[PDB]
Amino acid sequence: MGKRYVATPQQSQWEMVVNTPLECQLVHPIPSFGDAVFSSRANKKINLDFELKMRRPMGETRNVSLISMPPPWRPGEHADRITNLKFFKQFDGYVGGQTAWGILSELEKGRYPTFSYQDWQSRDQRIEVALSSVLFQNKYNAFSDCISNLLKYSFEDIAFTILHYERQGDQLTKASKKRLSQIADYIRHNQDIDLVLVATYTDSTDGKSASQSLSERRAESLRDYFQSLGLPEDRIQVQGYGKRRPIADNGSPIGKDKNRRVVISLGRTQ
Amino acid sequence: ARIKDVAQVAGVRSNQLVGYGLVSGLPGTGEANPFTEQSFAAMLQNFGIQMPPGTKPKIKNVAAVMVTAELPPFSKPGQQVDVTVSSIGSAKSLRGGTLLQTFLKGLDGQVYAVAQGNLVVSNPTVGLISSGATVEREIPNPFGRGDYITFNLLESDFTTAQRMADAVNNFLGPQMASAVDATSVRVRAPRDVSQRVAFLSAIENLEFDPADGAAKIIVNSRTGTIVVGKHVRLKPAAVTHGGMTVAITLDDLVRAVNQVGAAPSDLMAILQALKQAGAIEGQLIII
Amino acid sequence: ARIKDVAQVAGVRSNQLVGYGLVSGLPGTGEANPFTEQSFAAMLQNFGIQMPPGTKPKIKNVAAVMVTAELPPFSKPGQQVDVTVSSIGSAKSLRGGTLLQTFLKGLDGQVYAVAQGNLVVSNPTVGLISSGATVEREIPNPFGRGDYITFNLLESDFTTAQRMADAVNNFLGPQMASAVDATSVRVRAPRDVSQRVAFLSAIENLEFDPADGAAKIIVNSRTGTIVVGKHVRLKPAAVTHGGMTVAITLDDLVRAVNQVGAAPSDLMAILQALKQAGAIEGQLIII
Amino acid sequence: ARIKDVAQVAGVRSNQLVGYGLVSGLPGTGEANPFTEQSFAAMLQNFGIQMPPGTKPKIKNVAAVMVTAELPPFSKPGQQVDVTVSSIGSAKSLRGGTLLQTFLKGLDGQVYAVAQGNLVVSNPTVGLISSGATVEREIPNPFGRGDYITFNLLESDFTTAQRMADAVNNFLGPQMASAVDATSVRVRAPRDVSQRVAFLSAIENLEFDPADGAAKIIVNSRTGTIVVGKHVRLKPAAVTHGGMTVAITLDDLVRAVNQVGAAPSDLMAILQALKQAGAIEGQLIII
Repeated sequence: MGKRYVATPQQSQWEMVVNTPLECQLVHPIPSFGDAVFSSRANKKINLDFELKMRRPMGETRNVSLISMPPPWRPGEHADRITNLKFFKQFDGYVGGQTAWGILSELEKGRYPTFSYQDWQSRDQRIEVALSSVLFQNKYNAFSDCISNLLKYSFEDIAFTILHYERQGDQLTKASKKRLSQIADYIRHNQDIDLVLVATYTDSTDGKSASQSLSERRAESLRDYFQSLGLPEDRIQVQGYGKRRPIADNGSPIGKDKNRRVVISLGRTQ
Repeated sequence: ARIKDVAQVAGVRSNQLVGYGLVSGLPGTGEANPFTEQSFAAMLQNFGIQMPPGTKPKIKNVAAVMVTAELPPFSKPGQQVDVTVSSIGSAKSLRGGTLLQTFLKGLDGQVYAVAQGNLVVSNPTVGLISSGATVEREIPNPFGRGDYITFNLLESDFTTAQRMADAVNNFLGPQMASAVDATSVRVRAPRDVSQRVAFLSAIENLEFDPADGAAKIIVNSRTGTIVVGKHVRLKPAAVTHGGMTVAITLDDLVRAVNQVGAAPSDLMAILQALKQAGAIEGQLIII
Repeated sequence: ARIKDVAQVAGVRSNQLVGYGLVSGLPGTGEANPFTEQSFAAMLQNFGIQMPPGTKPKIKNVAAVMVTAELPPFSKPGQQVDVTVSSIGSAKSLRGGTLLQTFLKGLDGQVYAVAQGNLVVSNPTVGLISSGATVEREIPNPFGRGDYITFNLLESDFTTAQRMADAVNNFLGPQMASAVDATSVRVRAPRDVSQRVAFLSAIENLEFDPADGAAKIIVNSRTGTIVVGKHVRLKPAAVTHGGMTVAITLDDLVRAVNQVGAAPSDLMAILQALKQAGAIEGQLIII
Repeated sequence: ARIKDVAQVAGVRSNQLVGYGLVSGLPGTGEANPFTEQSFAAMLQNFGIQMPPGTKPKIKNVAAVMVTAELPPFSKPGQQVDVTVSSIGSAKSLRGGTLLQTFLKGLDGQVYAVAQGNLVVSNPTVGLISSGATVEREIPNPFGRGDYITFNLLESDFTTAQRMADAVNNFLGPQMASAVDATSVRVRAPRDVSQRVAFLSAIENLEFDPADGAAKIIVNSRTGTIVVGKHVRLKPAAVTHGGMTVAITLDDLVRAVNQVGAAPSDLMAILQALKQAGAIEGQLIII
């Protein structure tokens, strides 16, 4: 007959593979076919990716039909046509946007999301791939909890940061300390960040030697802080530019406060 | 506890078969009862030997017995089940006997099995045969009908029924199982019989915690054992038995029993007084 | 104390089934009573063996018994319940016997179970079977009817009834449970049977403190034990028993009993004198 | 466990043959029963010796017996099967006897085997012959019919039925075997009888793990042995038997039995109290 790939109730299992404030990964192994992976990542926007990863790669680009088929143990219920996708050659199947959340929802109701398409490896015959809802509820609760505990900013949002200092003292302002805490959280949870560039520089109020001394003291304090997060010393770079290179009109009270600033630039190895 | 350990599927039942037969090959420990001789004569007529009327067989190695078998659910023709053989006349022992061909009848009067074999007795008048009865007929089953299957709890309880319903819903999905009373839980099942067996295989292995149940005190009035269940509480009181006074589970009451000579079975009468005074938070059951 | 420990749901009742049967396979400890022989002959006729009239079976391994089973609430066909087997003739022992097919009738005269199995006796004339009776019929229940469920207290008390009402109201909300007398508490329940089981599951596990109850003194006139409950107060008096005088719970009175020889059961008569003099603040109950 | 170890092929059955015969060559341990003498006289008439009517043979080396044989499936004419020979008269011993020609009849009244040979007795009234019966007729079989073969589980279970279905599907391919109930599994088979035997040879040797089954406690009420299966759980309770109190598998209960004198068979009555209190998660079966 036809080839249907689904996990029987004795085989169906869901796992939370990545559970960190930077990524969530819920994986359902489809026996004899591959994996179904839901991934959510720390970001400012709602994002979910569903990837149907196949052991044998996609032979050709095919139109795929996504249906919400009821399980066998639900007589009298009809199937809902969800949508039509396109699975591309030598790529994992991808569903994103509202449809991935809809797949999760149809699994929450106890149904089977079924992808139907003509398989190139199977003499161009129609095959079905279903996601089992058996043992889904607890892992969906864990997935929702992890999504709740996701950072509301990505690497793009913090990779470049400019912080400001108070008029009198060596401490950062309140907002600058908050942004530094955000940077520290992202760094402490991300192991792929390799480079930190720190460029402190100050206002023209003090003398040139005094400006350089203040800038270097601030740079060394920030370098020690970045060391405290766990990065090795060979990765952090710190430089104090004193009162040179002003970005704002020195002399205005606001301009001097602008120039009293530090640049922090992160660099990752994805 | 697995669902299959604490519940049974509705419509999947056993049936009881009963029949009359003779046990031969006894070392002179048979009967002389009129019905034994009558049955023996009829059996001999079935083989071509017909004694003249009024002839006394003088048999001593034959005993009349009652044969009982329980037919398991989904029993198919050709299978073998155990039979219990019990003497109904005056035979001293059935040890070493052989059960002759006996037809086992159901509650509707039809024959469903035939029993033979060798008796294994320890009571020397009751023996068992491990494959005595061969099933010859099938009993229809409502298992494959309908859009649901039903689990009947061995120990009826509202909380156990609801917890088993939650166990199925968590495993499969919402609105899948429902408790209809303290005993039954209905689970929606596939229409195909092969898929229903595969479905029931996954469901019957689910684990859940049965409820503790109502607090009870079970007293065996003829053996003397007193089983006090969990959640039984005895209110404090001054109990004077014999000549000594004690103040208040059984441990204190057993010591009060041991104070005087009395007897370990005198505790059964102390509980009844506590029950009358309202000093028991539970049910006192006498079996 | 949980609600399920100290109360029962109204309409969720047990039923009692009774029947007559024969126990076979006894080691020569059967009967010769006329009714036993008559029943044995009828049973043999049911299998095709009919003795001539006036024939004495001379059976010694068969005893006539009375079989009793209690049908738990929500009992479904196919379930098994315990049966108590008691001899009614003159059999010396039922040990090692086998109960033959007996039909258990309800109070309306209809058959609701069939009992067989092996007897387990310790009194050698009373035995029990753990799954003797198989339920064959259902008894309808008013549990799912109406807009409320009712809890019946095992120990009737106005304060316990009101405290259980408060326990439900605190858990769920105002105007949810009400005590209608010293025994019954009415709780509003869902109309759906599945939701009512889920609702009753949460309610029957609620904890509350039952009231102490009226102060009572329970005296077992045949065993001699005296159980003095809480809140019993004895007014001071000069009690002269035998030759010694004592002044006034039981501890002082037991010492007065021990002063003279007398007997530990002479205390039962001292209490009656105190009751007549109005020196007891409670109820003196004799069981 | 191999499939052939835990299952049987549907339609491949045994048949039971029964017959009446005489055993000669006994050292003076024969019978004098009227039917023995009647059969002996008829046998002698079959050889040309006819005694005048009313002549008493005064035989002492001949005993009347009942001969039983089980006909294995696919039994062909010329094969030999075992026979069990049991005395039905009053012979003291069958040791050293010789079974004379006896015809073994099926359930339809036709002769399918003839039994002779030498008896091997240990009970001196029951003996066995290793090749007593020679098969003379064939019984037709439905094995080669249809488009599938069916396996009947010796121990019925939904999980064992489904696991055996998966074992065949993994070995051969998808949609090959299906479980139709808790006992039967249907496997598609070739139409040719020779290919079906070759096919069944590969399938019956498949290995799979039978399920544990429902948790049960088996009590032999007449021997005293108590077999507690896997997955049986006893809920904690305070058990007072005799004069000592114990708290809760059998190991603790056996120690409580050994505390008092009592008897090792008093444990059978402790379990029944635990069953009544709902402290057993399983089935208490009495055999």
